[PDB]
Amino acid sequence: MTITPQNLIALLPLLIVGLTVVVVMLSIAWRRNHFLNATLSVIGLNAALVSLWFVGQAGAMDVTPLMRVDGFAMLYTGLVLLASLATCTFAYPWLEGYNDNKDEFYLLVLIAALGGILLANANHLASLFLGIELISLPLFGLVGYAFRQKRSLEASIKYTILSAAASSFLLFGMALVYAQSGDLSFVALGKNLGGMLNEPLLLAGFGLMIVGLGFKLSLVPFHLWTPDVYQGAPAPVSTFLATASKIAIFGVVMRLFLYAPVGDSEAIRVVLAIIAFASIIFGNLMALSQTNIKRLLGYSSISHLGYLLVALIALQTGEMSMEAVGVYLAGYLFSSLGAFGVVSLMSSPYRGPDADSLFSYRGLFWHRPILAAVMTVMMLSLAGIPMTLGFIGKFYVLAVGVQAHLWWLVGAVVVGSAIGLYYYLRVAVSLYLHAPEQPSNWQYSAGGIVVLISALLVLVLGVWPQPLISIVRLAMPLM
Amino acid sequence: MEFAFYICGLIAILATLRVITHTNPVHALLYLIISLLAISGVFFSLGAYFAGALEIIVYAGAIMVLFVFVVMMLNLGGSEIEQERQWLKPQVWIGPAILSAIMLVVIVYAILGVNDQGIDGTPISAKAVGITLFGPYVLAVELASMLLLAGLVVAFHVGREERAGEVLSNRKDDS
Amino acid sequence: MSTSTEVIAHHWAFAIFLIVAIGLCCLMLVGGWFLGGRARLRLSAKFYLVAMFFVIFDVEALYLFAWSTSIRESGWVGFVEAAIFIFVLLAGLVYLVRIGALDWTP
Amino acid sequence: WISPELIEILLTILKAVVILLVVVTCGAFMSFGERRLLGLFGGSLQLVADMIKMFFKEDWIPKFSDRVIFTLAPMIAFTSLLLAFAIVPVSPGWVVADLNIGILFFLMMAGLAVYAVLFAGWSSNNKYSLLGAMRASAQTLSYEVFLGLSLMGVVAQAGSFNMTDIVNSQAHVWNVIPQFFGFITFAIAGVAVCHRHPFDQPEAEQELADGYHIEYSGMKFGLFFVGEYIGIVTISALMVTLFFGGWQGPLLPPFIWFALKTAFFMMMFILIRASLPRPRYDQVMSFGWKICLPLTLINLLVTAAVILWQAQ
Amino acid sequence: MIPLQHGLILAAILFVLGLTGLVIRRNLLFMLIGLEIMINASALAFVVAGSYWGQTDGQVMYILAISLAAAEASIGLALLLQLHRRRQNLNIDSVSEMRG
Repeated sequence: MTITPQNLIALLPLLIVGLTVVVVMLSIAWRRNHFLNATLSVIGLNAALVSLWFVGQAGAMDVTPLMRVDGFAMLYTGLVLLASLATCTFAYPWLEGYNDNKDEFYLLVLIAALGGILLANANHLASLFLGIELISLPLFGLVGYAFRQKRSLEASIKYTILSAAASSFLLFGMALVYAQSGDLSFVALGKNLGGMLNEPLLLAGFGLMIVGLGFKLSLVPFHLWTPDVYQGAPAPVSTFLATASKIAIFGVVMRLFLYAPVGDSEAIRVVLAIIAFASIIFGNLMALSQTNIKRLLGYSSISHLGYLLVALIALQTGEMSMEAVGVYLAGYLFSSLGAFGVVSLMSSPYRGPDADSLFSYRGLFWHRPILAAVMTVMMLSLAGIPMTLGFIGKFYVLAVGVQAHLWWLVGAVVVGSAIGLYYYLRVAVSLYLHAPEQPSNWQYSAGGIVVLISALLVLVLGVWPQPLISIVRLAMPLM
Repeated sequence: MEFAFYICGLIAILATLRVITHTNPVHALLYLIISLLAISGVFFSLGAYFAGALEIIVYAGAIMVLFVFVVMMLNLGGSEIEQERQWLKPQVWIGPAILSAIMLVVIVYAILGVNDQGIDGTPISAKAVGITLFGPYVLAVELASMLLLAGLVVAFHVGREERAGEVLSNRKDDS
Repeated sequence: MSTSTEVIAHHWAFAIFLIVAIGLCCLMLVGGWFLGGRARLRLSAKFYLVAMFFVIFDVEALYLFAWSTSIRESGWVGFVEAAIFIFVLLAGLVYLVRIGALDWTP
Repeated sequence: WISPELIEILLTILKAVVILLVVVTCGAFMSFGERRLLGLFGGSLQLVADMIKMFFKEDWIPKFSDRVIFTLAPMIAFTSLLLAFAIVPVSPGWVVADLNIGILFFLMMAGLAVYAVLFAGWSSNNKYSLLGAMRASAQTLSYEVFLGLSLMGVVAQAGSFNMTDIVNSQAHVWNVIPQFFGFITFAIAGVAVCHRHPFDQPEAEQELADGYHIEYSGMKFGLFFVGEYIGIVTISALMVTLFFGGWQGPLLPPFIWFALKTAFFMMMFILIRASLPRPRYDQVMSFGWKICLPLTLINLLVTAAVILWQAQ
Repeated sequence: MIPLQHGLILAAILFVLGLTGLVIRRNLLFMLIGLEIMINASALAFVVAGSYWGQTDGQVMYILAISLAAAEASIGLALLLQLHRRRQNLNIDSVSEMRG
């Protein structure tokens, strides 16, 4: 299928992020300026957001067999751009005290944002594979950006090896499902079958795809990469791989499971039920004895992705699961954004590789009280506690689980949340205690007001969640 | 031409088996080179001429070149691991091979039972791959170009010396 | 195919050419061996950099390998996408020139 | 058991052995000519005498080295660029490889050619020869990166990989005049991949590096030498059949025309050897990236534009 | 002429042997070698699947697979030589400072 120049308006965030990639590249080549490159990157992301509004002026299109653009793609695309904007604003004070080159960070953030936009727009197996690799490889750059430090190099090694293994597993799985069904589009993955939906070859290929995707979504037992990668990587990198990567990969996973008729199978659903059950229980139990905030947030990402998966199980029955996942993903995005923003602001600047990159959350209120208030607001939001948007997402996933009679999974969600709030408000209280022992830059203030708007947004959308539901239900994809 | 496919597959399996259980890595890379050559012969036997051409042009012509570059570059001979011979012991070799054999058994149980029209002739020319690659796959080639650009940028950022000279010692943490 | 009685002759000629070149080299080495009578450190990262440039630009070249066959079957839209492909390729290339990864300077 | 099909396939086998023997003989004749017309700035039996000497010498296997890759590197350096010649047509009915991927096979052989230098450097237990092999491999990679694009110029002008399609698309105009940039880039890349005189001894600018040709003796070094020369003559044959008229001429027979143009390229190679001095390593890298790769990319873009402008 | 089952079995065997070499081997270079074996097996499976249906999408997926293989093999080798320049050993069990 050729590309009509009516379809050119639908590609606009993708093309603007690519154009700002090449403009940032030529600006690095010409001048090697830090502030100018960061300004060009954030200007490109903001132009991508306003061009996403211009996409919203147009309709929902199917450009190529690779790409379909609609409200689903629009919403998670905008989430990807705003997460990348937050990553850049958190990373500029971190990169201010960096010795080596400090603009390939922005180039890789832009490229991984472009891959996330592709994953949101992905309506094909090739587009899914290319998007997850376009998320993975700039993440290899971002995690191992401080390669002089021991822990960042270790995290980069672990992430690279395990993600290469997952990419090969997913590639073999899509090879098997392409050998079974002679098409690579999502909608044609089970059209030839029809009581004979449980073909062993298609089921094995989708199981290998489940392995390769549940690595990225930190689903058990492909979850052991998570705390090491969260701890070793820089804090803005941890922010980006917590919000944007998991949001884009879960969005393309849901579009795959919605468009393909293999989601009606009673074996894939049961396997994902077991995976979500064990993921919620294991992540919530494994964050219990944690004193490092980044490892604890990695296990929290495991548990929240288990909540996402139990929301995904009732996709074919409740008809509200996509809305619930949109609301929960917005809440999780803003909560992790605020928490990792406080982490990045306290861990800024880099201060060399020999220094210890420990957050030391105890006693945070007594020198920077606003960051402590934002962090305890995020800990309330991530725990499924009201006046916060995380409780709205928790209510939505509980309604989704109880609507399709997922009683084991609903009990798992309840038990895991009761386990989780222990360490959640343990951290939220410990940041108000007394520490034994222990700033004015305008972009540090920019990161502070970014996490301040994040806290205001989660509080307002916890006490008044109707606009988020209205803009999520308006972004209804093709059914 | 099915006999050539069978011979190429058998020697590819044998070559990668000797890759897994070899001591020094230069002969392992040589066996992997002949394994890629056998995989290219398999590609030619199935009518995928462009696939085998890209296999020896790039996979056996650029990737193994990079591996041999690194091996001869940092002067690794497999030392301080080849004196252990830990992979020639039952307690290390029995377990994961049993797990992978269980994976192989279940996945080839999944392979069987599928209907089979069989591999036919009519080889896929590179012209049709060019039509499809720049037809419905415009975004594929542009975003793969950006993927290769990102990989180039990362490995330049990580794998640059920042020192001087074409001979450097293995100093701890580069002073 | 093994039934068109001319391309099968070309296949036989190609295989015999390969096996007899290999046999000629083997017999030349055999004649060299039989006849005559008897009687830490590390290189760099710039070699890795140039080899990585080779492989990355080689894949970005194989894309043009595939494009050059269907250059007239595809229309001007194919020319536009190949033009922006070559443009971002040259942008990365001039990035490598201007940063200094592409120079030796002994 | 005589049948016409068996007669035809046996004649094709005989033609394949004949073209193999004549390309080995013409590579050796290039060696003899490079000895002859360099000194002025029958005698052909000195070639046979030298071959007799190299046959009747004691071989060396270094006691610290490994046999298989030390004896397999000359195998690569000989046969890779030897089977690179199988794709080249010399006549309407004297080709041995009429496969669909007519020049990608040469790209496979050129990619495999660097393993000879790499294996020589690793097997030769000598860090200086290892460093020289590193430099030579870096040179041939940095100069073979644009070989494919310089050939995609001709492929884009013709539309297919097959060499018969190239020489039939050159029926009205030869490809040297529309693509001269592709011609010079392909010539430079063919010289550098073959490790000819201007891109020879990259260890000359350093004294911690020695050539990879050392530590070989007798028939292995001889195989390296004749492999380099069959590589340069098959690069000459590829250049004439891809830019000049492949077996095309007014009155002389097509194989006679192809041999005459190939030898014309051989004397041109002798001349550019005699004229241009050796550059050092830094402009070699700087040229082979900065001037060579953007120029062939721009050449591909311009040839795409002109073949799509006159699209009828 | 050739069943699809034999080619898919060959690809599965190569993938399984690559996984075995990825797990049983401490040397990170050998782990990257096993990773390239697994990527090659997946690309071979895609090529067989494309050739069975007579479609060129399998070769497109092969091209994407080898592009990823090239880029992330460069990634792994850059990280490997960084590991060699910092800790002076390519052992992968030694780099285990980050534990649960």
